[PDB]
Amino acid sequence: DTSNQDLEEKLYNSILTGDYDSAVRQSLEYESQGKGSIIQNVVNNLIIDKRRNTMEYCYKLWVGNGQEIVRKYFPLNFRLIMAGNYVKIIYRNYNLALKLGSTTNPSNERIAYGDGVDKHTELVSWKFITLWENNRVYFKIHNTKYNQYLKMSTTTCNCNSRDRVVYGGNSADSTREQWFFQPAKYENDVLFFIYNRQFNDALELGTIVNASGDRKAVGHDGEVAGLPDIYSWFITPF
Repeated sequence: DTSNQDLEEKLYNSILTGDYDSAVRQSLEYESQGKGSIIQNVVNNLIIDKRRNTMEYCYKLWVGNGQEIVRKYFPLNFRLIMAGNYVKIIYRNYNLALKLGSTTNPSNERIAYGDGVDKHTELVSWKFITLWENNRVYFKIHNTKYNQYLKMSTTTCNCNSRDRVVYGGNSADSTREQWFFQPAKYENDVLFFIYNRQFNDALELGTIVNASGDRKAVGHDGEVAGLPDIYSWFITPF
């Protein structure tokens, strides 16, 4: 009886309010009834609205018998993220792939960069590991070559004068070693803003550091969601 439009509204509301168990139940029911278009429409609208809760919805489907729904109705990159596939993480603005540098500091940590050239070797391979906590999905961003996790400094102050350099470290148990994503649609692509769980700073590429055109990776100070052309990332298969 209830129209597909009204069910879309109910589903969107569930997701926005963080009632993921209702969202998953609804989604399974709609797909079983051949009304999967409801899910497609909600995913489209969530992304147009740049809702971070899209990630949670995807995750909860992924672990809640909804893997086929994820495959069918979300862009490919969502499955790459939830399935833990090897990926490249490429900055939209400069088209540079994320890597870690070759030297370690006394804390045994590497500095993160966008590579000026490389889009192919193991140097730019990553995978994501999910963590569900506080009714939210977070990501540990794991570097294949060096077996380290993307992070911000775990020794710096929790204050406005913090170190904003992005590093790689051996573990990912701290909120500073964890990240959350916000999707956005720009031109034909679904891209992601990637934010540090503890600091809320968006992952950004700053100034050029060498002749090959590498750029430093840093945490941005301020809102970025209006500018996916400047501050978002592509996630593509490695």
